[PDB]
Amino acid sequence: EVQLQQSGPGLVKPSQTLSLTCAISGDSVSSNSAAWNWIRQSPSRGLEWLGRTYYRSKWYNDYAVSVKSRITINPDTSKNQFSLQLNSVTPEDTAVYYCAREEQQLVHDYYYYGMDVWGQGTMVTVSSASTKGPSVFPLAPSSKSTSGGTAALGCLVKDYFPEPVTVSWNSGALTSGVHTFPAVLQSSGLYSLSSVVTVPSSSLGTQTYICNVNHKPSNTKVDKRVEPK
Amino acid sequence: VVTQPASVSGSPGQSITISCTGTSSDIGAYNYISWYQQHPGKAPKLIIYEVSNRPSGISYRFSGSKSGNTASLTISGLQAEDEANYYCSSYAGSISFGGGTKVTVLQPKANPTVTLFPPSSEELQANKATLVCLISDFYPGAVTVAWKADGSPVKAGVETTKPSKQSNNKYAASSYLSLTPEQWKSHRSYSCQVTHEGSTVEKTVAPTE
Amino acid sequence: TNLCPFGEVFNATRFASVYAWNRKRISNCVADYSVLYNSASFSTFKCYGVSPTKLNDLCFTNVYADSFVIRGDEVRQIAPGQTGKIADYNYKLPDDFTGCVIAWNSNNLDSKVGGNYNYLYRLFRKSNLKPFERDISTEIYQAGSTPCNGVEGFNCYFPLQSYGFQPTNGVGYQPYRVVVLSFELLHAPATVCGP
Ligand SMILES: *[C@@H]1O[C@H](CO)[C@@H](O)[C@H](O)[C@H]1NC(C)=O
Repeated sequence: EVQLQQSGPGLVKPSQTLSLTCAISGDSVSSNSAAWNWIRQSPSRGLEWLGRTYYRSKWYNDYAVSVKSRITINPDTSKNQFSLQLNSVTPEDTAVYYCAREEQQLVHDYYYYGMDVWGQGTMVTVSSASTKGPSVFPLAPSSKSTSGGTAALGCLVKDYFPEPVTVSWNSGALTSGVHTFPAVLQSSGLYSLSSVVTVPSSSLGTQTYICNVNHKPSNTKVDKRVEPK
Repeated sequence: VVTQPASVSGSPGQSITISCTGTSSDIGAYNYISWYQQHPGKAPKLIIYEVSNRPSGISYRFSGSKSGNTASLTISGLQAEDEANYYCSSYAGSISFGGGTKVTVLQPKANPTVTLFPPSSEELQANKATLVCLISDFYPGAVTVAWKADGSPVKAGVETTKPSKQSNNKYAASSYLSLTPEQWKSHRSYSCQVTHEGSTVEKTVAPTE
Repeated sequence: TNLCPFGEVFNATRFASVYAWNRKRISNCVADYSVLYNSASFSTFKCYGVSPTKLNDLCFTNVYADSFVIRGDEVRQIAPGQTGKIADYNYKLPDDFTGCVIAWNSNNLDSKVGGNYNYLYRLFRKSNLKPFERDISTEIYQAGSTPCNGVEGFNCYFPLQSYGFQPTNGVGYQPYRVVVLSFELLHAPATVCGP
């Protein structure tokens, strides 16, 4: 299994340089048969190729014309990674950025598969506002949240910036009946989000419930115990 | 620049075909055309390479062809898991993606589950009051949320999300009513009202806690 | 002296691909050359720098028999001063060639329904062969401007090409077994002659 571990989400302030790292494992960054690409995606722009770095005896770079003057991709044989740098960012650079491997088949018949393996993507938001961690409030289960022996309980992840937030329950042990709702953009330009698990109300007295809110952009993690009342 | 239709819909069992059209310098230049499938919040996956090649793991329900300056993808036996974005891409030194096609798998109507949470005593001690109205499991993706206090319609302080695709192709939404702790105490009733097709579903909370 | 093993060459069960042509040194023996000329089995029997008649009245330090398989169309290239894929990349005869070229149709033995892919020829090469050279190299041919790095693929081809001989092909496209006799006279005592 070839896997691409990417560089964690955050905020780049305007006019600064964007910098991301893709770490390969299960393949060599200097592969005969590979190329290491960066691709970004925005809801209004779609998938946008940024460029590639490949090693065929010598090292090589292709870039896309819309970024040719602002971009640098940097392989690292030492660490088995390659990096992306984009200068002089503006809100137009807010996007999810992906690293992908372009793979050619060098055995029997040559095949050109394209982007066969993708990193999970890191969201970069370019904004002049500052990162803010969430405040997490318990949405308590109550006999007024039960419908036939089911209880709904939740965490209100309030007033954070930028995105994203990831929410787990009971450190990832509780996954069935979990519903995490996409965030609302408040008129303050801060985000809020709610996450709920449906659980047997008969387990409220025997099972502890904890939502684990991770906000990588602010190196903050909050675990909030949700008790009934 | 490579054109795809924005949106395609279909019923289970039917067959669908996404057009991908460009120029002699993009799609018709070579036969290095690839198609990708993307579910929301996940990375794209190669499902077709070289116009018609299925990578190992992809069902035969996925077919690919090319004619002239139009490559094209086809999904037979449309299953609910086929709801996703789809993109063609073409190699010519540089790499061009098509603008994307959201593929919907038609489903029967479903009415929403609605859950209303009052403000937590923790948020109230921080001089804040948020009512949270959670709407899930409805189809199609369009709802109307109204809020009322002591029976009277309320517009000040409401923020409601666009519907978003769940993993069962149904839709979720959420709506928040912001108040001060005093207004939360100055009324004896607050309600979230969710309308969808015909149905309306209304839930009420009261500050006696 | 004893007789020369022409059967070992002509009646061999499998012949070589033209790119990997076989040579047999005939020496210290006696051999009749007339029967072959009136063998009633040779589609081609050209001789160069020597007589097709009474050739048996002669002598040579060494005789070389070079066997391989090519198409009927290409037999015309097994002659001095010829050009084509075979003459240029596979088997080259010098301008001053002294010997005979004997060819015959082997469709019954060498072609097969669905193709006989054992018979190969060099389709790509950086330069033309010098007379009597032999390239058994299987190095990847760089057709594009960008280098191959020994990896086959796009613009990077395997040099050898198969014939895929089928019996239904035209007579021009059928396999032909070829034996090229070379008569060598050196400034040393002779070894092969016999009337
Ligand atoms: C080849 O074989 C036939 C019999 O199968 C024989 O009559 C003929 O003399 C042989 N040819 C040579 C060149 O020895």
